[PDB]
Amino acid sequence: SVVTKSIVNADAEARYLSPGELDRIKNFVSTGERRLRIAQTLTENRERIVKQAGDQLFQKRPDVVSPGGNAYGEEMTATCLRDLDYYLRLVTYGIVAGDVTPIEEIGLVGVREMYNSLGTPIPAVAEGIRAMKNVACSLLSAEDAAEAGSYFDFVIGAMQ
Amino acid sequence: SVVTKSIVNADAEARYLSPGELDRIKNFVSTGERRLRIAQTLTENRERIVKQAGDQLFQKRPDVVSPGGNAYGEEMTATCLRDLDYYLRLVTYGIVAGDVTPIEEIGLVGVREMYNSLGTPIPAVAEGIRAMKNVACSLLSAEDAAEAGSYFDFVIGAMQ
Amino acid sequence: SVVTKSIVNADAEARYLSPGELDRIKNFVSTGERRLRIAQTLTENRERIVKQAGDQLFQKRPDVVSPGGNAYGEEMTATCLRDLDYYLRLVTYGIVAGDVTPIEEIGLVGVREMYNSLGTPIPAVAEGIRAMKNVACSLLSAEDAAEAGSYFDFVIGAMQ
Amino acid sequence: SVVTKSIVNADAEARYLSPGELDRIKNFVSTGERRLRIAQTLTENRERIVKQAGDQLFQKRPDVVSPGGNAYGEEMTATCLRDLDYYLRLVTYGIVAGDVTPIEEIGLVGVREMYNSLGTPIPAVAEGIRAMKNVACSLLSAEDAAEAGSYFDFVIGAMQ
Amino acid sequence: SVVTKSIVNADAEARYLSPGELDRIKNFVSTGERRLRIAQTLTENRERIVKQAGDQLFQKRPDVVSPGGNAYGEEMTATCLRDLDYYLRLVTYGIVAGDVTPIEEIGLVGVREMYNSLGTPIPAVAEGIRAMKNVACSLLSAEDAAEAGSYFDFVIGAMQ
Amino acid sequence: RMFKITACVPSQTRIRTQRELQNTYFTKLVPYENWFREQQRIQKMGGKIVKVELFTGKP
Amino acid sequence: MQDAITAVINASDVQGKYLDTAAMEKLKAYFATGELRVRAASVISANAANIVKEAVAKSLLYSDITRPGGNMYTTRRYAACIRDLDYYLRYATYAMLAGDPSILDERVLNGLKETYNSLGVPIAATVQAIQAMKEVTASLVGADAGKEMGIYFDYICSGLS
Amino acid sequence: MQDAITAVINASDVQGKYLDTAAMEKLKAYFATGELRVRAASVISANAANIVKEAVAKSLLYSDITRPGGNMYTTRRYAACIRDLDYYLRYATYAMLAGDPSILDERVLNGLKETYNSLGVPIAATVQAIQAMKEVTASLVGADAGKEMGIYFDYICSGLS
Amino acid sequence: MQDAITAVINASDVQGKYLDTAAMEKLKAYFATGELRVRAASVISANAANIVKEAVAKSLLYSDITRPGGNMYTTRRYAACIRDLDYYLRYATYAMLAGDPSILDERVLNGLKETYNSLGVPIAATVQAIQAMKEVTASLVGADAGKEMGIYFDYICSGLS
Amino acid sequence: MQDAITAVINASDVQGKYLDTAAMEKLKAYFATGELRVRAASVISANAANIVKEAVAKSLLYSDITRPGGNMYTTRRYAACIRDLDYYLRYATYAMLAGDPSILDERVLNGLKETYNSLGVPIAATVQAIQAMKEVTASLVGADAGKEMGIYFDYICSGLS
Amino acid sequence: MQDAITAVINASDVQGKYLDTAAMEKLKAYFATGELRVRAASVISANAANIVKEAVAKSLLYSDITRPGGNMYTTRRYAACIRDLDYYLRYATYAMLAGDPSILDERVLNGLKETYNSLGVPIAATVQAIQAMKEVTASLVGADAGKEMGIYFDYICSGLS
Amino acid sequence: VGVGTTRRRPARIFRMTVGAPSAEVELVINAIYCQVMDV
Ligand SMILES: CCC1=C(C)/C(=C/C2=NC(=C\c3[nH]c(/C=C4\NC(=O)[C@H](C)[C@H]4CC)c(C)c3CCC(=O)O)/C(CCC(=O)O)=C2C)NC1=O
Ligand SMILES: CCC1=C(C)/C(=C/C2=NC(=C\c3[nH]c(/C=C4\NC(=O)[C@H](C)[C@H]4CC)c(C)c3CCC(=O)O)/C(CCC(=O)O)=C2C)NC1=O
Ligand SMILES: CCC1=C(C)/C(=C/C2=NC(=C\c3[nH]c(/C=C4\NC(=O)[C@H](C)[C@H]4CC)c(C)c3CCC(=O)O)/C(CCC(=O)O)=C2C)NC1=O
Ligand SMILES: CCC1=C(C)/C(=C/C2=NC(=C\c3[nH]c(/C=C4\NC(=O)[C@H](C)[C@H]4CC)c(C)c3CCC(=O)O)/C(CCC(=O)O)=C2C)NC1=O
Ligand SMILES: CCC1=C(C)/C(=C/C2=NC(=C\c3[nH]c(/C=C4\NC(=O)[C@H](C)[C@H]4CC)c(C)c3CCC(=O)O)/C(CCC(=O)O)=C2C)NC1=O
Ligand SMILES: CCC1=C(C)/C(=C/C2=NC(=C\c3[nH]c(/C=C4\NC(=O)[C@H](C)[C@H]4CC)c(C)c3CCC(=O)O)/C(CCC(=O)O)=C2C)NC1=O
Ligand SMILES: CCC1=C(C)/C(=C/C2=NC(=C\c3[nH]c(/C=C4\NC(=O)[C@H](C)[C@H]4CC)c(C)c3CCC(=O)O)/C(CCC(=O)O)=C2C)NC1=O
Ligand SMILES: CCC1=C(C)/C(=C/C2=NC(=C\c3[nH]c(/C=C4\NC(=O)[C@H](C)[C@H]4CC)c(C)c3CCC(=O)O)/C(CCC(=O)O)=C2C)NC1=O
Repeated sequence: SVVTKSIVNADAEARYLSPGELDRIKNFVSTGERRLRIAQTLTENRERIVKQAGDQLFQKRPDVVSPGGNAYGEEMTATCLRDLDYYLRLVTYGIVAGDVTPIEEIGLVGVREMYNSLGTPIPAVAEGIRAMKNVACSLLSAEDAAEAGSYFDFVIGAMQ
Repeated sequence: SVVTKSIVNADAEARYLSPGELDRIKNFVSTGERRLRIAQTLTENRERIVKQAGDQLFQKRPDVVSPGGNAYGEEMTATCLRDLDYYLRLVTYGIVAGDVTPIEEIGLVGVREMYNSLGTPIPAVAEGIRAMKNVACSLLSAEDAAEAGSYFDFVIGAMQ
Repeated sequence: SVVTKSIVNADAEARYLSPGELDRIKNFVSTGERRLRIAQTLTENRERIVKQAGDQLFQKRPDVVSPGGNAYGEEMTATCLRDLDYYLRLVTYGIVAGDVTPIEEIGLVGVREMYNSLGTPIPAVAEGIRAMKNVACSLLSAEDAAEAGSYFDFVIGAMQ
Repeated sequence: SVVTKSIVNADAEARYLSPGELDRIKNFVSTGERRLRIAQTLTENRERIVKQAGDQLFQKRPDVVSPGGNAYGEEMTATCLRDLDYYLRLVTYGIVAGDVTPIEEIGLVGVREMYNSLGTPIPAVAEGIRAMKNVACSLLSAEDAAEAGSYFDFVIGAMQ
Repeated sequence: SVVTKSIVNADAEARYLSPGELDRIKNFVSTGERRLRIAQTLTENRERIVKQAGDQLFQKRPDVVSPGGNAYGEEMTATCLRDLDYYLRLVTYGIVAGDVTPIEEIGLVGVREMYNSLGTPIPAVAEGIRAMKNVACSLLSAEDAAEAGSYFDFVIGAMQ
Repeated sequence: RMFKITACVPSQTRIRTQRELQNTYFTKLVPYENWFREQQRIQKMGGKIVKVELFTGKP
Repeated sequence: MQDAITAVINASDVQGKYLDTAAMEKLKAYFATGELRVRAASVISANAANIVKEAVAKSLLYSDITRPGGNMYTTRRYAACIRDLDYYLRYATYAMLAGDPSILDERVLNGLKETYNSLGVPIAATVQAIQAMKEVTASLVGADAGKEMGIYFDYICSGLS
Repeated sequence: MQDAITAVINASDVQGKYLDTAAMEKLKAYFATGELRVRAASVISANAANIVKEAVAKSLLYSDITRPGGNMYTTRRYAACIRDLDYYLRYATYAMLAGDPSILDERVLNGLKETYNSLGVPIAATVQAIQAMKEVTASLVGADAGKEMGIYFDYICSGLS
Repeated sequence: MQDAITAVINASDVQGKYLDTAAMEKLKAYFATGELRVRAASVISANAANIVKEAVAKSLLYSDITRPGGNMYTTRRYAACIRDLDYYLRYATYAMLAGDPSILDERVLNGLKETYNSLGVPIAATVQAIQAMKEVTASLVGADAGKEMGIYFDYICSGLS
Repeated sequence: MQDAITAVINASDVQGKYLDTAAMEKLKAYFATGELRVRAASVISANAANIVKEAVAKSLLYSDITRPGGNMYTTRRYAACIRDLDYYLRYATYAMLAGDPSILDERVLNGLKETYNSLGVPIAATVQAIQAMKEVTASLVGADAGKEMGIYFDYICSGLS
Repeated sequence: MQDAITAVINASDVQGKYLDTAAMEKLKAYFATGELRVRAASVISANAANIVKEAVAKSLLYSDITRPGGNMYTTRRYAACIRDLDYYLRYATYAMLAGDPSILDERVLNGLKETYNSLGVPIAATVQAIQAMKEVTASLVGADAGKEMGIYFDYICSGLS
Repeated sequence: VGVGTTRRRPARIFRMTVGAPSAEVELVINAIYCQVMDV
């Protein structure tokens, strides 16, 4: 959580939580309801969101799904969709958290090494997350899209 | 500033600003006018608050106020009040900034050494800060008093 | 070089090379003529090897030469051939040295960073290196191919 | 072993064995039969070489054999000769291994401290090793003597 | 000086000189007159003590004086005597100063390596120093001999 | 007695993501005994010794 | 470390399922508690030093522990005792805001009992002092805040003993 | 480091006086520009790799620097060049968020010329590359963000000296 | 330090005896099979990445281990898992070149079981992954060399279990 | 670093002869003066804090330097200023006890003027305050001790230079 | 560092060209002289201590430098004088065997002149000692080996310059 | 029984590095004391 990140900084500083840090925690408390509503919308439209994102990503880079590609074949394409779904669930967790702390520990630490080992293309994965961001903006309110887009954007940058 | 602290952490991590950290800066932008209004009120009532808090501090620590204390005589008491006024101005600057780091640079560094060099009592300085907090609560709105009280509480810890 | 690596160990020890280390230097001296002969063959047939290896790499990984691949178009494909030629010449320099250290200093340190930034697939570049090794095996004697294959394989591992 | 020393360096560098290191191992294995033949010849003539070298060392350093020297009396001289015999066996082991590491582990680690504790003269011990080296070079075949000379020279340097 | 060494420790503590340390310095001020008188006697008898110690050292190590030794020949023996006299003068300077550390800094630091370069035996040098110590004890008063013995013991430790 | 020495060492082996300019070019003070090991260590790293100076008054 | 929200997120990740209604209300409970938590944290920081002083006065001051040979009968020993109590208080305030005991387990209560034992400092004396600090803290923070602060401080005391 | 608010605070501290109304107006202007600056920084992070790629290609692709003996003709040098360029972009981006270039000048522009002189890198060629990156960054971010980014990049160009 | 030739030398040193005929024969066998071992080791290093990829595909992937809550569910755990297999292979190939199983016990198997138990890694899953690597390595190395590699791989598995 | 006796010894060592009778006489006179110097030095250490406070009151109190922007008009600046004065006093006390100001010049005065000039602290103003402190310290210590204090203050004047 | 082959490779890399016949001839000269150089280097290693002793005596036998005030007139000073020459000899032997002097210049010569200037030690006196070491090493190793040792010693003399 | 992400995740710590002169320099100073000496 944002509180968790502030606590880590405070523990390093060896000082009680700063007044401004507590103020941001108060803001997180205020925005808990709005963040939960946005996360509920994403979870509700989960299947359609990542389905459209998968079509967009395969259209953008057809060699991911073509013969000789990493996800060539139905089973591997489904596995690629699962990896995207893992990322989508992490983004929903992060939107609830209000901080990048949830995602960073899951899918943003060593992810490049794991993807290189399996053989999947890191740039194509990043584009898939971008396609998800566009779909989410379509399926969410304007300011809801801004916040959700921010969390999505950190995920995309991590892939880079 | 709050931006300065967040950017310092991000620079140490060598990462572009996280989505949550950027949100914290955006919150600072949203509440900047309200923070400035509170700071303007503090500056407007600065003289009256100084007088009232000085009376309360003298009541709390009569020995320092009396001859044979650090504030022995009108001149010594005036110098003590001038130092307290500098503290109050620094508190106003910190409240406007939203981060206590500027106030810490102004007064917290080597505060024990300065008080020991003067010979004056640090606990009495802290009591004066508490009197200022009560006056500020009287002269501020409830939401404003809480934030001002938090900055003043950091000042109390600095006095200790 | 073998002498260079021995010099590094000797520099830390501040001690003369042991009899085994001197024996390693003597072995390199004994096989210097063999290294020069292998380099003569490789340099003489270098251009033909480059063109043959390009054909093999394009067959194995047609995505690179496909539309949307890095080497799409004559100019990009020529750049791919030039990059492969730089790698092959570096391999020749390393073979003459007798150690992979000269090749590692010239390139393959940060090669992942550079090629990934350029946008060409690291696995496809590695496949091209493998094709070059196969062509060298065809065009060289088995004993020379053993050493040349070893240095090639070091390049392949660094690419991985 | 020489391969063992190379493996130690590779493990410290956290890299698989270098192609040059593998070539060193191949050369050592190819020359291993001759190395052990030379070592067996040294072991076969060890006793006679020891006697001749001991006489030469006593001639070069009569004072050590005489009263007022470390090897004062027959018993002290015998203990001196026994230490020399152990060193000779260690030298044979090092020559067989192809690396000075076995000899270094057996002796020359803290050997200066041992000599200082006993009072025996390090320069005289070094001269005795040199006399043994000269006799052994004469005793062995030219190719074997060349390798034996290098190992003995390392021992002489450790003595000095 | 001893006071200087105490001052160095006090500077490392970054505090004024310890009460007991200052008392010790005052005792040294009183002891300076006795140190000066004893040192004057030692300087007066320095040449005679050097000659007697040299004769005793020659008796102890006839082989060193004889051919095949470090002092073999008049020139080598004269250089040996000059080194002994220089060490004796340094010992007198250290005793006068009252600080063993000044003597150690001036000489006897790496003295074993210096003796190794000269080729002379450290034990034989030590025996010569011991003979000088006995002569100095006889020449000086009993109180002076006690301090001279301590300085000689430090020299003996340096020799060993 | 100590020496003020400034040397610059290129970080060729590790292309460090974290800010390393301060390590790349630095000015430090080392004790006279420390200077032997430090100069050898900087030479082992391969960094060029920009300057050697003596803070102590007497050589 | 962990938070209430972070711990629910961890549990959901273990399950492998997107936010459930149960997840929503657990998170919402933390969201509701946030106001109480932050107000109490400000009070705790303001009166932190006074809290330590009150606790030791109520429990260990003017006792044999303070008297010679009582593990607190030196200027250094007394300062160390106050320091360790402040360490526990600060980490406990952190943990109260966080809502989870992971912070206390990870930092506050790691090897502390064994180190205290080998030193010879009384675990029971520390536990009594911690309970006294809990009473003082609950009074200062308020009834609702005192209940939560009690839970976190209870974890520290129980782990120590 | 320093920020815009910190710079106003430093001026007020040097004066020894409470903040003036005109100084407060300057702070209000910073608060007004903060929203656009923050969104621009988020955009910069998302497209950072694309910005680096385009700028590098415009600056030195198919050039003598890439060609043998051009000082960017080693793989290590190529990677190091990208690393230095990315560091320049990132530090300047943080300074753009602050609104004050003092942090960038102190953190990145201290001793950079001497280090580059020892390295042998062409500072002028790097400055041309940085200007090209400024053009690309302005294009991606927009006009309002480009103007501030251009000012920060101009400060970087001054530091190139 | 222990190697095959070095261990023969060390045993002889403990005896103090000059080289025996049996010691010469054992050392000769090491000299004799060094050629096959060396060639296979080079092949292993060249195809090291493919081997660990094949091993996780054959044993550790597409199962509950990599599905949620399986100690590989997160990217950090996955990266550590492939790294652990890579280290296992690297020190195993070191030891295979050396010819002596003692080296792996010195480094790979010193406290490894205790560390894995503490962290919660499945010992059995690691053993089966090692066996899967053994099959892949045998395929690439060939039967004669793979049999030698298999013995030292199996020693690593025995240490784990 | 060099003591007074050590300096005489160093001269004799360079000469290659035993210490001269005149040098011995100088050492004896140094011991005789050192007894009185040591007693006064103990007095100086006891009242060191009071001496520092008196000098600060003489110059720094109610001064433009104390006024904002005066290079001592900060909490950190004030702590540093008092600390620098105290450090100078301690080093001078060591120099007076030794009888040689070489140590103070070697460390305290080694580039201190250059560093202060770079900092912008007024070296001459600090020297004037130090001279006032030296006068007061000399009066308290005594005439003979004031002579030693004068030598230390002369070294301080050189440090101002 | 560099070697003969490595230096040829560096020149070829700057050129960007394939291996040249003239470069092959230069490398062949290095290979042809390598065997004799290796045998000679082994001899230099065996008699390294004796060579250092002989050179030290030649330059400094009852020398004024050894006499008090001569800058080598201490136990520490004499040991340091021996140590520097020994290190120079070892590095020079490695450089002579390698056939390239750049490594010797970088490791030893870089900063040595500045350190010697700060110490005040006589570079010319050290150069005379180095020449004596070159003569003794040439005598022991042989004329052909002395030519290579002479080249390394000439580089050392240039470093003294 | 599924292990959460906190399965030896948090052992790492914040890294303190020197920089331009500021009050944070004493925070770096505090860290040096805090680690080299066991406060
Ligand atoms: C062996 C070293 C050592 C010392 C010295 C020590 C002192 C010490 N002094 C105490 C109290 C105290 N100390 C003072 C001290 C003073 N009040 C004044 O007005 C004066 C200026 C001054 C003394 C001259 C006071 C007032 C208390 C009682 C505090 C209270 O409970 O209100 C206490 C707490 C009560 C207790 O003993 O339980 C301790 C432990 N403890 C130690 O282990
Ligand atoms: C994981 C966090 C953490 C803990 C828990 C910790 C405890 C800790 N307490 C210690 C000692 C100590 N702790 C106390 C504390 C007490 N004295 C009393 O009367 C009370 C019963 C009690 C607490 C109120 C004392 C007296 C010492 C020994 C001080 C000494 O004599 O040197 C020491 C030994 C080093 C020292 O002297 O400070 C440690 C490491 N350190 C840590 O990093
Ligand atoms: C001496 C060591 C060294 C190397 C190797 C090196 C590589 C290198 N590769 C480049 C580009 C490139 N590299 C490739 C590579 C490939 N595309 C593919 O499809 C294939 C899989 C693959 C080669 C077989 C391509 C396509 C470009 C051009 C990118 C572009 O222009 O958009 C460039 C930039 C353009 C230029 O050369 O100016 C460099 C510098 N630089 C060096 O200093
Ligand atoms: C605070 C941020 C920061 C900066 C700016 C910085 C600069 C910097 N650039 C470096 C290297 C380098 N920088 C370049 C750069 C270039 N070569 C070219 O042809 C181009 C014109 C240019 C890039 C635009 C090269 C080639 C090196 C490697 C030099 C070497 O060691 O061989 C190094 C040496 C250490 C290393 O390898 O990283 C530093 C310290 N360091 C920092 O911490
Ligand atoms: C919590 C972090 C985390 C993630 C995300 C994760 C994903 C993940 N993706 C996998 C496979 C895969 N991932 C891809 C990925 C792609 N192929 C494409 O064409 C696209 C460009 C792209 C995705 C959009 C493919 C093709 C495979 C199957 C590989 C194969 O079997 O050939 C595998 C290995 C097979 C398995 O599930 O056992 C894992 C573990 N694991 C994790 O611990
Ligand atoms: C910007 C940060 C900053 C501060 C705050 C500061 C304070 C400061 N306080 C001073 C003295 C003083 N401070 C006090 C303080 C007090 N005496 C009491 O009885 C009370 C309990 C208390 C205040 C309410 C007194 C009495 C003096 C005069 C000392 C004396 O002459 O006896 C002085 C020396 C006189 C002078 O101003 O020249 C300074 C500089 N300096 C700074 O740079
Ligand atoms: C001020 C401190 C200091 C000392 C002590 C010192 C000693 C010193 N002793 C030397 C030689 C020597 N030292 C000895 C010593 C001895 N041989 C024996 O048989 C005896 C057991 C023993 C003396 C009691 C001999 C024989 C030489 C001459 C060796 C030679 O150079 O051939 C030399 C080399 C020749 C020269 O003076 O240039 C030095 C420098 N140097 C110093 O700077
Ligand atoms: C890479 C190899 C290397 C070199 C070359 C080097 C130079 C070097 N020589 C030094 C000292 C020294 N070097 C000498 C050398 C001499 N005095 C003489 O009279 C002779 C003419 C001459 C020898 C031939 C002396 C006397 C010192 C000590 C200086 C002193 O404190 O007086 C020191 C000071 C630290 C120390 O005590 O070692 C360095 C760093 N450091 C190195 O790591």
